[PDB]
Amino acid sequence: IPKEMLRAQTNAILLNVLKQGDNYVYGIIKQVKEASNGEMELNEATLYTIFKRLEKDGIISSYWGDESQGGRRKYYRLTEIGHENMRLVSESWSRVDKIIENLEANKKS
Amino acid sequence: GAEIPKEMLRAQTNAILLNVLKQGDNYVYGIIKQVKEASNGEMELNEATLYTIFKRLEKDGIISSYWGDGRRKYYRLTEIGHENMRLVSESWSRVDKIIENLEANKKSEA
Ligand SMILES: [Cu+2]
Repeated sequence: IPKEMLRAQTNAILLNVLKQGDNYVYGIIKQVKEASNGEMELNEATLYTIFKRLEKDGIISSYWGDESQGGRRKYYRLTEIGHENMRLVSESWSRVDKIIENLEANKKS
Repeated sequence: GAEIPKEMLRAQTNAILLNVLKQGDNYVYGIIKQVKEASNGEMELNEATLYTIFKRLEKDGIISSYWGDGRRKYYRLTEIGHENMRLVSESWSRVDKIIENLEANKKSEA
């Protein structure tokens, strides 16, 4: 596997996590670890790079709030633009799946 | 804005092209025609773009090329290419279950 497909898959995952509601970097990593039965351990540095780009693109926004130990935490939200990006990304992967399915079928024929 | 980033599209193009070669050795004009048909005309691949992609995949040992029986130049997935496609498809299925599990845990919390 090359960086690009892993990175593409991570991006798809992060958008689907943020779709569910506001979140923070360490909480996202925890949830993805749990949803992967412990196998996918995303690195916070990867999220920082991704979230920087998405914030610039207008796909996510952020705000500050409290956290439990008494400090301050940056929270992230999928914007309206970001919800459309999420839909297009999901649509695009489904179109790619269909192209390959059709390739395999036109072959058998 | 909201449109699909070019990095993700490049990943989708590579995935399509490697699946075309997994299905059988092929030449550039034939790959373009088959992808055009399989996408019902919505994906017309550019020959120069394929050469960029094929140059890197050959450098990485994922594909190779050879002459057919004007001879056409055929491209083939290498033995390493076939393995890397097995790995790629495995993660694809795993990512989909992870998203399903995230969705499923979301519904439970509600
Ligand atoms: Cu998916």
